[PDB]
This record gives sequence, C-alpha cells and structure tokens, in this order.
Amino acid sequence: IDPNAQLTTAQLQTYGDLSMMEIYRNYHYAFTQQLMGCWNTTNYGGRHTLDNNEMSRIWTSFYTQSLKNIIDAQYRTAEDAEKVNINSVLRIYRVYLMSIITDTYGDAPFSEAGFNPKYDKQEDIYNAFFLELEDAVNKIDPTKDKVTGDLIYAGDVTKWQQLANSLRLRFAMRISSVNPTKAQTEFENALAANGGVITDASSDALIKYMTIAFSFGQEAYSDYRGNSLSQLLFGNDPANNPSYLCSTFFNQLYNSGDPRTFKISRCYYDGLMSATSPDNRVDITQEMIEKGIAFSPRDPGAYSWEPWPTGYDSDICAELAVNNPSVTATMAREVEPKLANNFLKSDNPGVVMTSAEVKFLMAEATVKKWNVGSVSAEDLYKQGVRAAIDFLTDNYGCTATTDAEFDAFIQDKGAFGHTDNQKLEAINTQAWILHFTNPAECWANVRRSGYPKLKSPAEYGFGQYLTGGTEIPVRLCYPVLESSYNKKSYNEAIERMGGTDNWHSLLWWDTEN
Ligand SMILES: OC[C@H]1O[C@@H](O[C@H]2[C@H](O)[C@@H](O)[C@H](O[C@H]3[C@H](O)[C@@H](O)[C@H](O[C@H]4[C@H](O)[C@@H](O)[C@H](O[C@H]5[C@H](O)[C@@H](O)[C@H](O)O[C@@H]5CO)O[C@@H]4CO)O[C@@H]3CO)O[C@@H]2CO)[C@H](O)[C@@H](O)[C@@H]1O
Ligand SMILES: [Mg+2]
Repeated sequence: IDPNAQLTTAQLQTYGDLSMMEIYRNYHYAFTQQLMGCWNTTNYGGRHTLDNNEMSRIWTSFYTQSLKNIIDAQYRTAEDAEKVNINSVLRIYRVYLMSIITDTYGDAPFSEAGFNPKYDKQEDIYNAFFLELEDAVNKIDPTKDKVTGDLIYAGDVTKWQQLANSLRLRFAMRISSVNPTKAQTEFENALAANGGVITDASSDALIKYMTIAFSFGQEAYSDYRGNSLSQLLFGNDPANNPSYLCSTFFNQLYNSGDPRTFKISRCYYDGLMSATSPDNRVDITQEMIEKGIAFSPRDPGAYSWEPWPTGYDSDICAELAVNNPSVTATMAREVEPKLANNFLKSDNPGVVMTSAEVKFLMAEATVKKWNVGSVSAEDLYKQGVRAAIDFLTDNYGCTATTDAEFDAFIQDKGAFGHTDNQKLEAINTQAWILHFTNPAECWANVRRSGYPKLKSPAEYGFGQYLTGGTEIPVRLCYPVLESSYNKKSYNEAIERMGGTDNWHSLLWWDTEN
C-alpha cells in the first residue's frame, strides 16, 4: 500500500530479481561482446538463438511487479501537495524502468499501463520521459514529505533532481541521430534545470544491495535483497561455465594498455573453488605474464571448449598438487580470461547512472557543437575516463590507479582523437567499458552510437550456427502471450514494424545497424 515501500521494492528488483538477470547473461553481454564462452552466453546471444521465453524476462518481471507497483503508487500519490516528493521520485524511477523496457523491445505500454493498454510509440514514450523528468524536478521541495525507503540516495531529494536531469542528458543523447534538434534542446535545458546534473561521483545513483549467500533454490527467486546479476555472473554451474571474457573486450583493454585490464579480468584455476561462492580460486595471471603465456579470450560465437587453447604447466598449481594431488598443474581453459572476483559479490551496487557517463555525454555534446559550457571536449573526456577508472576503486574494492599509470594510458592509446569520428569512437568505446556493470545501458549506447564497431559471429567462423540470422540482433521480441492478453494493441505495434516481430528491426532511436 505505502508508496515509500513500493519504491524500495522497485529499486531492489532492478538487479535483485534472479529470474530477470538471466536475460543479461544470455543476450546483452554477448551482443556487447563483453562476455563469451559460458554455455548460456554463447548459446543464446553468441549464436543468435531466438527463444521467446528467454527474451520475455524484462517485460514480464517489470509489468507484473515493479512498474505495476510504481504506477499504482504514483497514481495514489499524484495530486497531493503534502506527498509531492515521494510522487516526484516515483515518476523519475518509473521513467527509468520504462526506459529499460522500450530500449529492449520497441513500442510498449506506458501511458495506459497499470485493461487492454495501447502500445505507445517509442517516439512518444521518449517525449514523455523528458516531460516527466522536467515536471518531477520542478515539483521536488525538501520542506514537504520526506522519503523513507530510498536505497539509492537515502532520501536526499536534491540528488534525485541531479539523477533526473542526468537521465535527461542520457535520453537526449539517445535520440541525437533520429531527432538532432530536440536532442540539443533537451540536453541544454537539462543543464539549466533545478538541481543541475551529477557533477561528481558523490551523487552517483547506485542501488545498495546486502550480502546474502548465493542460492539457486526456489526461495531465492523471491529474494531481491542481493545483487542477483553478480550471483548469476558467478554461475549456477560456476566451475564449468563461469564468466569468460569476450576477445573484443579483453583485447580492447589489453592492447590499449588500459589500467583496468587485470582489475576487470583475471586468469583463475577453479579446481578447488566451492560452489556457492568465488572463494579458494587460484590466480595465475601474474604467473602467465612472467612466463610469457598467451591469453586466449573467446571470439564472438565461441565456447570455452572450442577452440581448446594451448596451455602451460603452472608452478603454483604444481605446488598445490603435492599436498592434494587431485590438482592438475597443466592449465588449458584457465588461460581464458574471466571476470574478477570483485564483480562476483552480492555486495556489488546496482548501477543506474554515474558522473563518469555525464562526462562522456558532455564530451559528445561538445563534439556535436552544442552549447554546453566552457570546458573543452578533450578535458570532459579525460575527466570521464578518470572517473570510470576510479569507479572501480571506490565501488568494487579494486586497486587504485596512480596519477602516473593514468597519464601514461591517456597520452597513448587512451587518447581523445582529433577527427570528430575519432572523438566519438573514443568517448563511446570508453563509455562501453564503464557500462560493463550496467548491461541495459551498455547495449543501448552501443546500438545508438555505433561504437565500438562490432562484427557478427559469422566473421569469426561461426556463421553455420547463427540460427536466428546472421546480423547481431538490435532488439528483443515481444512475449508471445501478448497475442492473447492484449491482441489489438499487440497487432498494432507489429503493423508499424512491417507485420513481423523481428529482432533485426531497428528501434526508432537506432538509425544505423
Ligand atoms: O550440451 C553441450 C554442453 O552443455 C553444457 O551444459 C549446459 C546444458 O547443456 C544446459 O542445458 C544447461 O541449461 C540450464 C541453464 O544453465 C540454467 O540457467 C537453467 O536454470 C533454470 C532453472 O533450472 C529453473 O528451475 C529456473 O526456473 C525458475 C524460473 O526461471 C522462474 O521464472 C520461476 O519463477 O522460478 C523457477 C524456479 O522454481 O529457471 C532457471 C533459468 O532462469 O537451467 C537450464 C536447463 O537445465 O546449462 C548447462 C551448463 O550450466 C556443458 O557445460 C558443456 O560441457 C557441454 O558440452
Ligand atoms: Mg546502431
């Protein structure tokens, strides 16, 4: 009933729902070519398997829970002067959750959602995002009702203005190909709105999750207290099918001399690792470097087992073997980079939006000749990269990158370009690294900006397996069951796309493939 508790639940579900996070490991992480090799990632997204049920998870999870609850809470709270803050916060978080739906699937229920709700055109949903965030920002008033269930900003309603105006930046940059004039105007208005935007890391929008032991039992699916994305990236089958990194991502980090290379990824021997927890793994990364062993990250479409890499004999593992000889010294699949333990904790925050992103958005707007302030595009980009690197230090307990290590990176392969194209590539490639823990935003921004320039699994010699088509999908399909619950509205949506629900159909804001 209570709208403040409704907000809590909505925030927890965003990364707490173990059912929903399957979609990100199956599809998003493969489409963005950040992870590859894990059976689920490779089979589904890596090889373009059309599976309606796997594609439906965001739609179902939100319309039956968070978004339904929030819409209700907003409606009960709407026209109350004495409840104007909780109202405005709900409106802002409603917009965010809706942004995930429309960015996955195209046209969708918004205005009439919460008996046979229309599928609002994506254009008009985005129209509503700006209007909603602008009104919410203007209604916030810290003298009125206080917010009690807020796991992002603990009720700091000033920081909600910063988030709202920051989301305005994000959505304005999103529509900057389809509708440049509106994009510019909405971006410049957002900078001038009450509260401003997120100018530094202390106003980062992060959902606070607790430490609960990972469980894949039935009771676990109703428990959103933990970060279930991190739970899943550890794995239901963690020894055989862990989060192996994709070569596009690992090679970007490694070949650019990126300081985060061995903060995001390690090579681990997992023979002695427990199920349930990433404890007792054996880090062989430094050993591999010292001995000159090639890393073998997984090309798009590849499993961990094919191609089966040349390895080496680990002296560390040979040491372990004398005391308990069920350990192999001979490494094979372990030379394949995996996601570092820092990113496999239920502690991990739920990333909504960061100061690092705002910097990249500011840099891009500057490159596009918008009127955004007096700071240079290059400086904005540099601040963005610094913030994205420090994001790991502050939130995932990674090692600090020294001023010297940063300066060496930024003056060489991390450098802002000179050409507009080069600058856009740099900003958006770097933003792609930042968004690793925000898959929803990572896939949207990859599709929108066109960077990094990803190649289809077909180009890596896996065309023979690309069951659902050759090109990397650019959306996910509506759940089949919408055909019977919401037929008229469902059929109208599909008539706009050409009469088929195709996952190669470009979303309205996506102009190029
Ligand atoms: O065969 C070649 C290759 O296989 C590898 O092993 C694979 C195997 O082939 C796959 O079939 C197997 O697939 C499992 C998925 O990994 C796993 O994610 C999924 O988990 C299910 C769970 O079992 C199910 O109960 C759960 O139901 C919940 C619903 O999702 C919720 O909506 C509902 O509210 O609550 C229920 C719970 O009551 O859903 C999850 C998914 O969300 O199960 C799949 C089928 O078993 O994966 C194997 C690897 O893990 C092998 O490793 C290779 O070596 C080999 O060459
Ligand atoms: Mg595109």
